[PDB]
Amino acid sequence: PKPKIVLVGSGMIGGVMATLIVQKNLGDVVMFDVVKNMPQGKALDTSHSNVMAYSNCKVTGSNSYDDLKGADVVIVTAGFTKARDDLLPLNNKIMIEIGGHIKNLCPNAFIIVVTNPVDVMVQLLFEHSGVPKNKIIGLGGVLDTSRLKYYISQKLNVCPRDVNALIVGAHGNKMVLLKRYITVGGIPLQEFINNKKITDEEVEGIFDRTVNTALEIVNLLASPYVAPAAAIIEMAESYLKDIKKVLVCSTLLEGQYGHSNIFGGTPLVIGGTGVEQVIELQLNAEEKTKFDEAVAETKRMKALI
Amino acid sequence: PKPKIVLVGSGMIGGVMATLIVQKNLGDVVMFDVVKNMPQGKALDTSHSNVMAYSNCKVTGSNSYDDLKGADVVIVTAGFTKANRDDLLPLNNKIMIEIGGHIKNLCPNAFIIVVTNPVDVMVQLLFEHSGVPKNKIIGLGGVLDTSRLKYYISQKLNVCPRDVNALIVGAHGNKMVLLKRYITVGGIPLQEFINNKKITDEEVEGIFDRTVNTALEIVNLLASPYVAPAAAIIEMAESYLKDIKKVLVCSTLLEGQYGHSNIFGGTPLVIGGTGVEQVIELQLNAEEKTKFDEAVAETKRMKALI
Amino acid sequence: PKPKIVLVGSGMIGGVMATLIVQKNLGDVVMFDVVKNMPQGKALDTSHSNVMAYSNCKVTGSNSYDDLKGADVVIVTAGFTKARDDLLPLNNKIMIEIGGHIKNLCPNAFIIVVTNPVDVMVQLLFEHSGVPKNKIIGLGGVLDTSRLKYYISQKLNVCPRDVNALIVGAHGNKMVLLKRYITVGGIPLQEFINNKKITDEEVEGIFDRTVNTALEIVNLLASPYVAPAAAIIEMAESYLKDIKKVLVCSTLLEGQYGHSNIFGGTPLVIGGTGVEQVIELQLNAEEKTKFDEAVAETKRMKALI
Amino acid sequence: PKPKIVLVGSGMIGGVMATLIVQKNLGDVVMFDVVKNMPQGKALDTSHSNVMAYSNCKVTGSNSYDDLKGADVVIVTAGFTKANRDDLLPLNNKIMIEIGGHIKNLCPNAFIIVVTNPVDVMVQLLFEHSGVPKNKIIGLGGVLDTSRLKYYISQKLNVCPRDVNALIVGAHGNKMVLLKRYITVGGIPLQEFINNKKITDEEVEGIFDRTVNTALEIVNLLASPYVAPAAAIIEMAESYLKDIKKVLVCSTLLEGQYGHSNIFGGTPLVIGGTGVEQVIELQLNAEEKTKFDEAVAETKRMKALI
Repeated sequence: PKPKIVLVGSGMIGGVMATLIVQKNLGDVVMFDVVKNMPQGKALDTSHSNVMAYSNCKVTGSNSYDDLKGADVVIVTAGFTKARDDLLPLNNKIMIEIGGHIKNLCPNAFIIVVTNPVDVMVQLLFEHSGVPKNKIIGLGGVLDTSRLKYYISQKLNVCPRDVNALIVGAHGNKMVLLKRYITVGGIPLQEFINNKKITDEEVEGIFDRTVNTALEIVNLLASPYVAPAAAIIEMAESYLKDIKKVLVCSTLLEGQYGHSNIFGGTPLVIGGTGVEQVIELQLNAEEKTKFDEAVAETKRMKALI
Repeated sequence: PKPKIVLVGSGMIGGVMATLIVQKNLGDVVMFDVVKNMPQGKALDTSHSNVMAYSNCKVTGSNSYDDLKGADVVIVTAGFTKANRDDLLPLNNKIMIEIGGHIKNLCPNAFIIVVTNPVDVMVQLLFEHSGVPKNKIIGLGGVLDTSRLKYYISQKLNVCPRDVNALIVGAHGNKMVLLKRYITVGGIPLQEFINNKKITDEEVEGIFDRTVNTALEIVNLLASPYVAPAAAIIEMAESYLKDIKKVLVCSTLLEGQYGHSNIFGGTPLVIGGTGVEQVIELQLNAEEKTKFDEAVAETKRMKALI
Repeated sequence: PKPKIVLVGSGMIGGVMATLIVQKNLGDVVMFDVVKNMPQGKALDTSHSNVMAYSNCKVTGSNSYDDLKGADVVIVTAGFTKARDDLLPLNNKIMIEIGGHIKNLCPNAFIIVVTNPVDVMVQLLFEHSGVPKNKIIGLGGVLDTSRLKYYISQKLNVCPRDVNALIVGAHGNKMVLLKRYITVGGIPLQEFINNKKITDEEVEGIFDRTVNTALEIVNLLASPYVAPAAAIIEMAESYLKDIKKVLVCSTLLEGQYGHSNIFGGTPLVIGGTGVEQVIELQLNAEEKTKFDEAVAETKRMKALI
Repeated sequence: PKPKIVLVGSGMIGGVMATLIVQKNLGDVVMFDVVKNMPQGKALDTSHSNVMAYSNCKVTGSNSYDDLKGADVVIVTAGFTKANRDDLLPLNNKIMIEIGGHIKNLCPNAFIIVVTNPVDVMVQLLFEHSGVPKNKIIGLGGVLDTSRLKYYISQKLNVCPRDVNALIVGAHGNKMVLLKRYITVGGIPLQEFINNKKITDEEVEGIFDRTVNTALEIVNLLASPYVAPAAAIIEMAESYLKDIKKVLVCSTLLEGQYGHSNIFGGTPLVIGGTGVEQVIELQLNAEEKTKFDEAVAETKRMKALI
């Protein structure tokens, strides 16, 4: 009746994901983790917030992969984040495990992968779970551009959502920031540079800040989880309510940008049947070079698993 | 304590405005009209929906301009729409004189959104008679017109309507300037979708003509536009009341931009807590600038007849 | 993929329903009516508001019952209101027409009837459409109590939703106002009478005002449309999102209150499967007497079809 | 223009508060704490979610009480919770003295919500050291406790959680008074469901114990709860900021009600635009009044140890 959202991974990102799912009355939630009491503690705390939010979403915790049965959405945040390339064979097992279960219990689910490096991890779980091309994507562009959009909006004093920006190729240090594609209220950013309301140095500074936003926060003695979770929930909500939002995520490339069996970030339309369109940007030569470097680094790491 | 929103005019647009204000819990509403029972009936009906909406907005009706007192937002839909069409301008001019007098006396610090058509003339008349500052009065135009264009495009490309961005400037009405160069989908230039054969240039020009004529398409179907107009006003009004600083295309006073002065015209603005916080001049090429000159010129033709 | 809501009747109530559906992104909308072009105009207007609402709901007009095909929710407001007892055989024939199509095109939909007298009509459409008891209900209690709730909240200066009240029996002049069941923020109304924050005379004034609110508004304007539409959408949203709200609605009585083979207003739970509970209030003898008068008047009108 | 909400304490509860404030576009957020850099990191993370939430709240971190300046809402979660628990009361008292000192100089006009436990003591201490009016400072308690009771009842009866109404008064903590007589489901007295055998009194008392112990149940599986407390505080704060006049059970100054004076205790109140607009004295029976008196007595015990 009501959709079943399984969070495979109940860390700080899953915590905020469960909170936002209840806030929006989006579906019943299973908080899975391999740690033994944490998800049931979080699920109990979170269940109570149904009262304050006027919702009726069940939130239960679990340590059994069997609770994936009948999942409509699976969100995978589980995986190692230290004790750097060294983690890839480890996270490669976790994807083999999860994919095995996905294949048996919820072969028909919509999968969002978050585990980093996401463009590698989403492909491994693609192959081991056997779900179709248009039912599995990785978080990346929505998060990266949310930072880029926000930093520009603060310089120009406009509402953050009114800045549009495109970040493609791959999530991470090789992300492709497409300066040509930035608009403010639908207006090309270059018009604001011409108007001296923002300088090219400031734009390149903001690009560097964007690329390093995860590390900026970690140095402040915290970690990014609120913005990633809201980004994940935006993609999941576009699926569950058939909104067909144009969102940049990591999807299977079958020729686009000149690359053919790797995952990369590109604008997509997320609708009720899943990925409904893959939109190939008409990049010029400089950008295709930076895109090719982004894909190349995805294949560097993929050859090491 | 809670903001006071006065709808000067309680027709179908004002009705949906009050309904949406209750849904969004935006503030107390006075539904004004010169007709004797219509606003009081609508307000009673609408007040009850606070229960379903989990809100606490008071909604009362009035036939007295004295209820403008202490208004924080004033929305003016009052005016004649028929009894060849320029003939209405002296009539609606006199209505703006009256409303402006009361605004000046009762809520001189209000934020004014004018809707009465032709809006680019009407918003200036009420600007002049009410004496409110330049940055506290605007006219509906771009949000409504572009909402149609965005929607018609979004359905052709099977994407979410809000993901289409478009600017329509100059004036609300037949001379609206449709800036094909500025249309994006998911932040992507529309021309890439034409290049990809996802939509043709002929289809885009059909959509432009459909947009320019959308009010008449609906009137011919034996209905009239009010839902989309009301939603557009509440978006503009919500950006002011909650200080969102949205970039919205509206009719504002031009003091040089595009080469025009002492006239109102549609251009992107930032609506924040202090009113209009920026007036954004698009860098139009020569042909777009020519069509903009025609829209303003048509606003000045009509303004000379009041 | 996305739910299909067919508004059978595109008058002033259907107008606000389509608006609120787009506002809440609840589903695609068909505005049906027998007046010919008017619904296509209203839907066109309404469709554009998707942009302001950040939703994606298709909104089309229709003059063909064939668009009931695959409807997930059908909301019936259509029917004669002039040109009294004499309208009942006419509106019966309309329910026969609608029921015939519901039976052939969307037999598995959730039906909400509004056409008055609702407790008669929802029974007639129940029998001609053949839908289960629990997939069809009539508007009444949610709308009537909203008036009672609002007026109490304004005297006590509290948030209208924080007043709770039950109005049962039938929609219309014989509605049963259960003074014993009124709470404010969960507190019995009697405690506010004792505190002299409201008097029994004022409560009884509010009772008459509630009973006469439809006719009060008709005299200033027309029949009410904003609040009925928000009430129908509250009931319809409870179905579509499996919220399991306790709402007072007109349902088939199979013994409760001592009545059978008739529809009457009583608290029920609306969830993903439709009516999930019918809650029989433990009324005292005097309330049970006033309930009998409401159903009795429902059957007198039903004998005149 | 836009409200300024200062979170004095940026732990796990404040984290969800900043998240929920951006989700609801309620105002700009200052995440204060004495632990250093950590709040600026959390604020940076949280700021970005403005994009997904369609809102415009500034979210910054701070380690300086000078950022209380111009606060419209102050929410106090800071305080010692470890390193018997009577031993923490003079410590957490001196923190209230510090916060109160700054409140008096920088934001004497704010609406204060105190959470530091034991809340009914701390909210009184902060009341006296800041000098804010009685109706501009309250403590978290009832909204949170009843959320558990409501949720569990609704899960046995299979109804929407919000449709259960219940009052829990006296004090936040182990002496909380669970008023079974006041429990309704969709406005129907709970007893009707017991009579109908849809839930037994025996199951109800299990739910009562579970509610009293929910904090400890979660602490053993995890830590102190943070999602529901933050949603509860934000419900109270939104009711203030949007003038909803919701009836919420919170800790307020008692000036005679229930037979008690110069003490704070949990009771239903109305939170509106001016703060506390009503204090509702439940007409408790003798045994309920006995349990209420015990809650205040335990608050007075701990207050005598500062």
